[PDB]
Amino acid sequence: WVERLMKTLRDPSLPLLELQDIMTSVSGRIPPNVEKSIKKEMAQYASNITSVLCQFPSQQIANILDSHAATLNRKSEREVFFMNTQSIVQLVQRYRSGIRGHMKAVVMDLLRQYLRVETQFQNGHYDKCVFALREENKSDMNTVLNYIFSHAQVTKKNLLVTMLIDQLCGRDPTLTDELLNILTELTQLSKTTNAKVALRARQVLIASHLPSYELRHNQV
Amino acid sequence: ESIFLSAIDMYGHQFCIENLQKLILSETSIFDVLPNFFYHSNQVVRMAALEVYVRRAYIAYELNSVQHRQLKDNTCVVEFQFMLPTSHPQRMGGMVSFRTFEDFVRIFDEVMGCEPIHILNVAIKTDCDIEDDRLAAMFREFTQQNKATLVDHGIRRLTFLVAFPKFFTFRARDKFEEDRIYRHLEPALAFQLELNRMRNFDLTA
Repeated sequence: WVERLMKTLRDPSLPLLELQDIMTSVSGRIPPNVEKSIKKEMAQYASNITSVLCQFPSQQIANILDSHAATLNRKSEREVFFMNTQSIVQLVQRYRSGIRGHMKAVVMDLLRQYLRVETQFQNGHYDKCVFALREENKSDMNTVLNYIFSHAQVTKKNLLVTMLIDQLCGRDPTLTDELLNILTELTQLSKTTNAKVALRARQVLIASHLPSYELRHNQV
Repeated sequence: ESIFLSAIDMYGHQFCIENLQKLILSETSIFDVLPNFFYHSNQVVRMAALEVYVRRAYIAYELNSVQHRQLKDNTCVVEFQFMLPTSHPQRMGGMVSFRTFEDFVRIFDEVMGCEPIHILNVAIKTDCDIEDDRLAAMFREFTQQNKATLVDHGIRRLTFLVAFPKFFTFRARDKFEEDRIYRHLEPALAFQLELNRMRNFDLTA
């Protein structure tokens, strides 16, 4: 599942299919101007699949949609346009940073789901965490049970997290100001059961500051 | 060479892209270096070359689509779709590289699978002895026999780029496969010579 997610997210034709699915389900209620612009942009991107100097034109679709919005046509041209284009807005928002940025952001979201669980089992014993969750979630005991149930299988979660980190910050020695925060929080899991996910994370924090052999080879 | 070989380890680091953009959008000639990127070690730089050179050459053309294809060999081809805004009122083309002679003639009909609007260009690694007659005869021997450029879909001109670069343009459609006038000229930069101005003359190069 992880390898297929990785290869799918790296395949440039994925947001093309998402675009086709959102647009084919909405044939009307869209101005022909933005629809034709989107069609031309996606046709170009489709004609330039698997080629250098090619990226998904999320910004151009955002540009034409925001331009038609800036015109702001009133009386059923405003509301219909602003409502029946939200799917394409979400599509460009997901791929605002390209297929590679979306790929990294998905794994970041999975790691954020991990932290969402495990950050409640630090800073206290088991009973302290459970009591604090009951006090925080008085109106529903299902949330606390979900927390405990997720924490039960933390070893399998750790294995999947290691597999995720292997593909997020591997052969790409660079880290942005978002991955670094997730990795920082993940390394502060002092509880020994999560040590596996902390240790590997520290490797990334030290691994992406090394030469790639290209600088030395080329210069020398 | 550094820009071309450094982007091949992993492309999409947001600095090799701008470097290729600088190479395409710069006024300085880089055609004395580009044809030598056959592989040099890597076999991916082929595409990186084939997409830059054309981009560098086709400056008067509105280029709307570039695509990278590969045959089940060590033969990568790049296809282009472009047009002229206000001249001769849609064109297409493609470029491929080969090694020393034979991969060109061997899979010629396959690499062709990208009004005669198609423009086909080819580069071959013969890095020795600038000799117009020998290379011209070598290429003409094949063009005089293989007429796929006319009967497949219709290809206006076939450009033979010898790797400093020597360009031999041929038209195996109606006329004898030879061009002494546009020899050593890039066919997309043939406009940047003011040579079509000699309309009332029979020219001798």
